[PDB]
Parts: sequence; C-alpha cells; structure tokens
Amino acid sequence: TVPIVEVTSSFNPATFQSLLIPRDNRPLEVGLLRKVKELLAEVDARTLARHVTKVDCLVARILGVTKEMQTLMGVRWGMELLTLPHGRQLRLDLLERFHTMSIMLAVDILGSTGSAEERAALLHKTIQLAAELRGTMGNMFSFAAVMGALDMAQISRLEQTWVTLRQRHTEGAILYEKKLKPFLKSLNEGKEGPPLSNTTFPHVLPLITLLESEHGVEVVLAHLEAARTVAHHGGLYHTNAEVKLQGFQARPELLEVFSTEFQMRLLWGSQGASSSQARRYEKFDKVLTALSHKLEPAV
Amino acid sequence: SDRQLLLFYLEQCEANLTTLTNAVDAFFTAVATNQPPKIFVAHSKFVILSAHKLVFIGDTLSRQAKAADVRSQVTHYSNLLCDLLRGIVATTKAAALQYPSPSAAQDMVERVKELGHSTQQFRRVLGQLAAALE
Repeated sequence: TVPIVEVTSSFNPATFQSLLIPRDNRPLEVGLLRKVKELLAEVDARTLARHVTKVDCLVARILGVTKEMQTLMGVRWGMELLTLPHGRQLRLDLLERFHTMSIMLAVDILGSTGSAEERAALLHKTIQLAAELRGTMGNMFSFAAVMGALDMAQISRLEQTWVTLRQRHTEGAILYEKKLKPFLKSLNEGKEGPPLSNTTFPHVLPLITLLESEHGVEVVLAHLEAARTVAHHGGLYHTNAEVKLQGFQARPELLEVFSTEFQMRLLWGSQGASSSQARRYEKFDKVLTALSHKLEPAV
Repeated sequence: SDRQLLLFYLEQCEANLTTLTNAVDAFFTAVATNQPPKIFVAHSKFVILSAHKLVFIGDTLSRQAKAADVRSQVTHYSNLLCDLLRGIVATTKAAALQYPSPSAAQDMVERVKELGHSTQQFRRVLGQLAAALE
C-alpha cells in the first residue's frame, strides 16, 4: 500500500515531444546538433551551470518535490531515496543521466570541426562549466559528468586541441590539471568533500555505482558512511538549491538541451533511444572514437 | 502510519537478507579453505555492502517513524550495525596484514558472526514493533 517501488524508468524518450525534437527523428541530425551547439554557445559557462543544476536537482528530487511525491517514496528527499533498496530506479536514472550528459558534452566538442583552435576555446569553456558547477553551483553531480566528458579517451587524445589549450588558455589548462582533476580524485577516494554549506548536489556517484552490482574495503566503507550524512541532509541541499536559484530566469530551450530525454532522442534518435543502455553506450563509444580520429588522425 | 512503514521496510530488509546470508556464507568458506587476502578481503567488501543496506533502512525508519519508542529502537540498531561494520573492516585489515594468521582470521570471523546475530535481532525487533501496533 503506502510507499511504492518504481519498477520502470522515469525517463521515456519515445514519448518526448518538442519543437526541437519532432515525432520521428534521426540520430545526430545535423541541423539539431547545430541548434544545440548554437544554444550552448549563446551563453556563458555560469548560466550553462545554473541551467543544468536546476534540471539535475529536479531529476534527483532535490527540487520540485510535492508531499504526494514524498508519500509515494516513503521519504522526503531523493538523496535519502537513493540509499534505500527501492531507490533502485532513481539510481539507475541518475546513471543514465550522468553518462548520457558526458556523451552530449563530448559530441559538441567533436562537433567543433572548425579547427583545433576553435575546439580549444570550446574545451576551455567546458572546463569553465566544470569549475562553475563545482564552485558557484556546488553541484558535484554535473561537475563530475563534465569532467567525465573532458576525460573520455576520445577527447583527451585531441593533442592539437590540448596543446593549443595550453598555449591560448593557459589559466584554464592549469585549473583543470592542477585543481579540478585532483579534487574529483579525492571525492572518489572518499576524501573530504565540498563544504556542506555551499552544496546543492553532493557527490553520490561512487555510492550509486556500488549499490548497483574497484574500490578497496576501506573507501567502500567510506562512501557508505558518508552516504548517511548525505541522506540526513536532504533538506539542506534542497534549501541551498532553492536559495541559489531564487530569481533564476531560465531559458526554456536551454532546459530542453540539458534534459536526458532530449539527449537520448538527440543522440540515438527515436527507436534508437529505446534500445538498452549497454547497446546505446557501446555503439556511441565507437562513434566518438571515429569522430575523434577524423578530427585529429593518429597514423 | 508507523505500522505501514515497519511492515514495508521489514519486507525490504527481508528481500536483502538472502544476499547477505549468501555473502556471509561465501566469506566463511574462503576463510575455511585458507584463501589469501586478495580473496577474503573481496568477500568482506560484499558482506559489508549487503549489511549496510540495513543501516540505511534503519536510518530512514529513524527519520519517518512518529512513535518515539520506534525511533529509539532503530537508531540504536543502525548505529550498532555500523560499529560492527567498522570492526569487520578493522579485523579484516589485521587478517591481511598478518596473513597467514589463524587467530587474526578468527577475530575477523567473530565480527562477521556478531553481524549475523545483530541483523537477525534487528529484523526481529522490526517485526515485534510492527506487531505491537494494532
């Protein structure tokens, strides 16, 4: 009776409709890739950050949570829900969101075919997005999804792009190598995380990856104990997030871009977006490495 | 509706108690066949993982629950499980560090053994509560 157990994913690509995504779309339609690149480009890294954080928090049930939602969950906050055994579907949804986002960001980058020099500038802006997510937004979720993009083999081998990032965007490149990267390495090794007082979406990827099935017995217990602080703090993250976004003036199209359903359809097309995640992900890993090689050949 | 809750989570606990019983079983065999830390440490992780699912359940119950007797009970058991899980990690470390050490292994084994006892008593107290509620 009382609380329920979500058995089906809360994302349904096949039923998503919009002006951007028409009924029977093809995967990676050029016009749409172009619009998405345009939409991302139109706006600075900070507003990019504000936008994803909003959506991130809605999906994770940090924001937009009714009492009727709470009753069905059995708990007040999605943060709490994802430690519980029935939080399984949430955990899986956040995992689709995470990797699918990283793909989106990576594709925009490999879609920047003008020159290593334009690409570097786009790479520099992706890093600015990750720095903003981490610092301004205190959103560890998309912060790590963005770093995830910057670290795919297919992106990190763009040597021309990285060298030129080092030449033209020297502050950026250092920030990435010397600040962001090693911060993320800590978070994942269960070391001290971000000040709870600026946090809006805590680091929960190690946890949800564990509970779905690398680490050593000691950090494993470190992520689990930490997750109790997290679950106990669902009301703090909601607060922070609501205060950090009071006065937020969202651009609809931008929200669409940062929506997982929009991404699944964009990336895999209707039909394709319904295939399994393993298959969707397998096939794209190849699509990336090919773009990457066309852009900067290995030979 | 504490009773609604207790029944729901008691049922949740119960679904995962099978996997825990299996993890613990696997742990004990590895130890009995004298497997190296590479192995039994792995099995420890699995045992600590499954059992932590219960700590989380207990925490939720410590938050929802309207009856204060029920909050006192489940806070206790959740806290007490986490201590055991630390004990398991410590004594497991010691087992590896001193491998091979029949006695260090026994300390590790006793801690898992108590874990089984406490999760049992915990499920039992969850049931005894939900029944006090009629």
